[PDB]
Amino acid sequence: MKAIAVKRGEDRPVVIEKPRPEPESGEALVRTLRVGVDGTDHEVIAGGHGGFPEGEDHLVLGHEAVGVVVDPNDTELEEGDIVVPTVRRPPASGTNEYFERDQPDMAPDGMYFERGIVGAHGYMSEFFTSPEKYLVRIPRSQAELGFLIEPISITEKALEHAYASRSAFDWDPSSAFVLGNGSLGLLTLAMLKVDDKGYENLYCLGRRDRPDPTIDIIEELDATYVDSRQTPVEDVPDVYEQMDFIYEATGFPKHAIQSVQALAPNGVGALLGVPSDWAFEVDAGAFHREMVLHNKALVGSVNSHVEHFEAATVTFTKLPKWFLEDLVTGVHPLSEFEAAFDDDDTTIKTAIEFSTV
Amino acid sequence: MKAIAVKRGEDRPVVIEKPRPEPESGEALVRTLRVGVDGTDHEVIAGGHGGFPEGEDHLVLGHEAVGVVVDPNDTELEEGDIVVPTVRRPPASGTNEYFERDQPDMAPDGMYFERGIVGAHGYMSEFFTSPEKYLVRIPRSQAELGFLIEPISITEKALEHAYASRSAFDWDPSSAFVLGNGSLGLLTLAMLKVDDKGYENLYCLGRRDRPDPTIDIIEELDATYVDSRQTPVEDVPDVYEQMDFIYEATGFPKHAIQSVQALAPNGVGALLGVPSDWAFEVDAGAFHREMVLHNKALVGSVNSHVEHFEAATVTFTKLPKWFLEDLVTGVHPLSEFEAAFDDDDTTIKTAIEFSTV
Ligand SMILES: NC(=O)c1ccc[n+]([C@@H]2O[C@H](COP(=O)([O-])OP(=O)(O)OC[C@H]3O[C@@H](n4cnc5c(N)ncnc54)[C@H](OP(=O)(O)O)[C@@H]3O)[C@@H](O)[C@H]2O)c1
Ligand SMILES: NC(=O)c1ccc[n+]([C@@H]2O[C@H](COP(=O)([O-])OP(=O)(O)OC[C@H]3O[C@@H](n4cnc5c(N)ncnc54)[C@H](OP(=O)(O)O)[C@@H]3O)[C@@H](O)[C@H]2O)c1
Ligand SMILES: OC[C@H]1O[C@@H](O)[C@H](O)[C@@H](O)[C@@H]1O
Ligand SMILES: OC[C@H]1O[C@@H](O)[C@H](O)[C@@H](O)[C@@H]1O
Ligand SMILES: [Zn+2]
Ligand SMILES: [Zn+2]
Repeated sequence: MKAIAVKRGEDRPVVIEKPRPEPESGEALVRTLRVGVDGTDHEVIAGGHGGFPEGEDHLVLGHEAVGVVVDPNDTELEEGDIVVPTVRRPPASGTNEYFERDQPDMAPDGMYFERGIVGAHGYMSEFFTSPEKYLVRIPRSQAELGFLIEPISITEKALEHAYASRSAFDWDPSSAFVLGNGSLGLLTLAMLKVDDKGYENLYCLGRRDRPDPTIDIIEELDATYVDSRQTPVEDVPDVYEQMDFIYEATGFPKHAIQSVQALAPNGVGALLGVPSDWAFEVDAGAFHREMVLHNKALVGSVNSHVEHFEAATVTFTKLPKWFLEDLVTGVHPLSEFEAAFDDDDTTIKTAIEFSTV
Repeated sequence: MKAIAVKRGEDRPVVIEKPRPEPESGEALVRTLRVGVDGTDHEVIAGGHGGFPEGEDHLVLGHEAVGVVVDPNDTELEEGDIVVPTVRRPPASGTNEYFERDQPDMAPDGMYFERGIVGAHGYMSEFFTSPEKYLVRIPRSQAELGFLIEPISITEKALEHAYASRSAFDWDPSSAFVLGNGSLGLLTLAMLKVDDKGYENLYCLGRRDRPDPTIDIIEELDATYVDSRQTPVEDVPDVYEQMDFIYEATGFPKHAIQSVQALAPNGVGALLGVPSDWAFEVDAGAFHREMVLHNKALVGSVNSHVEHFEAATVTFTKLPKWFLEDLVTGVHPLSEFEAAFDDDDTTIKTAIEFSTV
């Protein structure tokens, strides 16, 4: 079968050939339909995040996948089921308490692999296998955009933890601010529009000149576009308003620290970005004082698990159809796979199509 | 009646004379027994925190109080009830949603007064009044050390919020690290020893040379004393271990930021300190990366309310008797009130006695 991989020392994705895998007991064989590309994938290709499997000269890319079950083997899945795989798997040493208690998304560094990212091959191959417990059935009509279930699930987890942090008092937020206008930030903005908490005012930070299709999406959702070159995060309360909820999806470490100044009293910031190294002079006193005197919280979140994927299938149905059309700028057949890895301003969410249902 | 106050421009507490107050409808008259002194009081005297009541030349000090009801007026309290007052009261403008929903501890800057601290006279007077809703009845046998109920309640709130932040997954901590060896830090250390979460290893940060009575208390509780001059917070995981729970009670802003490096994966830091201004160069990337990739949280907390005071009466009963004896280094009659404001290394928790039951 064909697969899309990065090779050691090499800089770009290439096609390689590999044998079709065979499922072990408890595993199904899945034929890949479509696999998305996100900012983490680009960082993996560049060497900034993740790592190769032990003793392999390559890493098959891709972690946002949807496929169709072609051999259920000895599992309770059925032929033709549409499934989305979870990303984390036990490391070489074997299972541990995080996997045993069904919370691998909470496992620390060195106690997991992530398929397509660290220590294990991803899903950009014509076929893959996985244990049934890590395959989430989704409605058949979500198959075409089913690679979106994974990134939606990321936000489902982050919101669960951020909201838990505010559960000891009566918190009623009215404003939310998403930092970043990438595919995660834009998806999250749309999710916040339909969130049960009832946000009245939505804002999204970016650094683009008009005309720009990410700006168009933000404004079409009735949110306010904030240009960080004009209005830095710490200045936002003066120009706009204090934000009850902040979701950081830039990977820029200054935003992690400055978010505390933009937060309203009793607010929470959720941090999702995978950051680069960075040092600067911070007013630590201002950070400290705001956290304490105004009962603020900062919560970091990574990965997600089955319950979050399930929740994502419900959230998907609530998202506007125009939005899903505008977000996905290109779905490319395997013959033109290279195009999926373009990263210009007019490219938002891309995917590669391996096959159709 | 006599009261202990700081005067505008003046630098030390002095005795002043004031009329005995008369309770309005819904208020009781309370005869003060004992009033504690903490680090926040010292900061109030020095001008670093809080502020005077509008149009007054002085501020009566004291926020940690216990008293006996001498006139229940038209309330459901009884003559001779032992009560501890809460600290926050509505501002000049009147009630707001935080007071109406019974969560004044969540009110932001400018939407509350704190008695003895900001905008309203405290409890270091022979008598005071308060609304019944802000008077918490405590067991009569806790009267002598009843000024401890307030600081215990601070920690009851902080733990409620810190633990809420970890409630979306199965969190089982084994190690806790208290930053600071003041009266709040030491009380919190003892509370963590008896906490239901079942901490196995306790640690406390200070910067004292032996012999020192705070070090003795830490070790007598079977905790490990960590000298910040030898082992800074960020280095603690290398020398000792990563900490599941951190409680910051130093008011030093470097600790607010560096705590993230000492936290174990999935851990939380609670921030309580009232900080001074401070700026330094931080590895923001390291802060950001640890928060996200290891699902960490930071929660700030201030003040407390009735439910936390109630909980404190239960926690009080569980604290070792030797500990309460060693913590309270001096209870001073009003005739020697000045001694309560000494701040040498051998002075831990002090109080002033106005009367006895
Ligand atoms: N925690 C998790 O489980 C998890 C899951 C998925 C993704 N992630 C991470 O989350 C982040 C977002 O993912 P993504 O796929 O949306 O990545 P992305 O496509 O790279 O989006 C990041 C966006 O942030 C913008 N940005 C960067 N610095 C900015 C600044 N200073 N001011 C305003 N905007 C700025 C960028 O704008 P420009 O294009 O103009 O530079 C870019 O569009 C990445 O760090 C990714 O690795 C984490
Ligand atoms: N959030 C709230 O609702 C609330 C409630 C009560 C108190 N507070 C605040 O919480 C803090 C603690 O209260 P407290 O009454 O215990 O105050 P405290 O008596 O001043 O205790 C602070 C302790 O921290 C130690 N410390 C300062 N810097 C240190 C460092 N770099 N390394 C190691 N130890 C250091 C000090 O040691 P040394 O004596 O050796 O200098 C001191 O013993 C204060 O900031 C206070 O204002 C807040
Ligand atoms: O590698 C950190 C994170 O990167 C994201 O793009 C993936 O969606 C997550 O599953 C993963 O945990
Ligand atoms: O002023 C901030 C805090 O200082 C503390 O000492 C008091 O115990 C709290 O009631 C108060 O909210
Ligand atoms: Zn991703
Ligand atoms: Zn206090």
